[PDB]
Amino acid sequence: QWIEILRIQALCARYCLTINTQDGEGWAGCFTEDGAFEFDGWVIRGRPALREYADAHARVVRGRHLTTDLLYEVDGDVATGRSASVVTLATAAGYKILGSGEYQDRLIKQDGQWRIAYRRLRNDRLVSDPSVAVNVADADVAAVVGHLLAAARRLGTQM
Amino acid sequence: GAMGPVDEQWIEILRIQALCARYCLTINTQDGEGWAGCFTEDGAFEFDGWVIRGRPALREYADAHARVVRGRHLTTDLLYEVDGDVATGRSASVVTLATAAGYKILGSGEYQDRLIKQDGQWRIAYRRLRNDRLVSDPSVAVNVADADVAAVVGHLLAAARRLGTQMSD
Amino acid sequence: EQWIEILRIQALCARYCLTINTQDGEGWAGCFTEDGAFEFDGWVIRGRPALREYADAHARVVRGRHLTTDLLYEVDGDVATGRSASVVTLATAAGYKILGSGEYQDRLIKQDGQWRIAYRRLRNDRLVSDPSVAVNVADADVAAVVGHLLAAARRLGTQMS
Repeated sequence: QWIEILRIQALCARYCLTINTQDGEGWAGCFTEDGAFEFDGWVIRGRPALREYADAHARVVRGRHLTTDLLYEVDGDVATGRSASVVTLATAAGYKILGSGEYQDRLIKQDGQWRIAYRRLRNDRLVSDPSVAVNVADADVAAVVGHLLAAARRLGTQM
Repeated sequence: GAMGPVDEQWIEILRIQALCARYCLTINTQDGEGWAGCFTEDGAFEFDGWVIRGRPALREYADAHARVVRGRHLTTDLLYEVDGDVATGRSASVVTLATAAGYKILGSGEYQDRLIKQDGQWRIAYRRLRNDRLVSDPSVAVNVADADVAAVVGHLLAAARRLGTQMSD
Repeated sequence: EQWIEILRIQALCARYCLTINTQDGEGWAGCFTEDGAFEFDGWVIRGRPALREYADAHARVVRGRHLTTDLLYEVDGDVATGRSASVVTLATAAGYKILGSGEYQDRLIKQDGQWRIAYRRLRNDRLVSDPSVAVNVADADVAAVVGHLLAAARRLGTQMS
């Protein structure tokens, strides 16, 4: 059980290190063949689309994905859990916070290896206006947010 | 091997990591009951010279926090010494805040913890947050520097003043 | 077992951040091997004496947090190579800001039952639109401190090949 927790930590680390090094093949490889990444409600399903998403991401983003606060429950070859996500971005005005939120994950151990079946990212909203996109409020950041959202719209479907 | 004494200490460390994660994930989803449940029944949280003691006051603090904050508490760099059913350690705290101007850093500092294991579960007996200050003017609270940020800081310090008591040192 | 080594490496990474962030330069240099090195911004600082001096210079001008997360290490006996994410906050008169965002690229060695850093390179994240730009000096509040850190590196280290 403890070893599985360390394996899941390693998976989360590889998810960040692959996307942050523009390794879209490796990023998609963190998911099951038919796995999904959901953000801002758009569900991007399957390695082919996931790889396209990472490629689009690579064109417009440099920064760090930080995954911390990992809390997973494992039963046999399935696990679910949550973790905190903070994403930085390199801008001409310095390093800014592109994203802050929570991953909600369903993981599957298939033939020896943990992979992401479903990862939902929920980004934090204003307490007083859960309609406002906080990630577009700063202008440097806003253009990048636009590109990522556009990629999700071209590659996913909204539920 | 096998499992040796220090190996057992590492399994306790993973358990403590999970407690730290729970602490963050509960407050960040406005689960004040879950948050207070990370502490012992007479556990305390200290920040800025104020100590909030006991689950009921801790629950009220979380509820006050929920009214004014959306953001993430990140806890990283965990380093704990386990001695049977007690542990002491430190970890890094960075706290983000969703603002009308974008995501900002609300807080940065260190947790200094005293933990107790009861009924097979680790909980926080005492957690002290020390926030990072200006090297040049350590009197200044750095949280109050940005105006969005500063209002949230004021609300949290007010909750602490209503729910806690001032430290003796 | 490989997994206990990973936890030990995690604790070394934690110690690195907690020492520097509490102005414990001896402690910080003690995370490295005796002739271990730290590389950043094209400068390499080598050996505990110089690393201690670096940490002391750092303490004079920085208050903030080094976060290390996303740790991924390959352990082969008493050596390991790996990567982790670095985000560094800084207390400024305009609030907390991000001083650094990048990747640590590490070569670790285990001796006397303890892992230490033989070589750590910090590679900060670059602008996609212009890799020549030093993003850590784009914000004036942050650049002020970077300048002091680079002065210490210039005094204590050697430029890379």
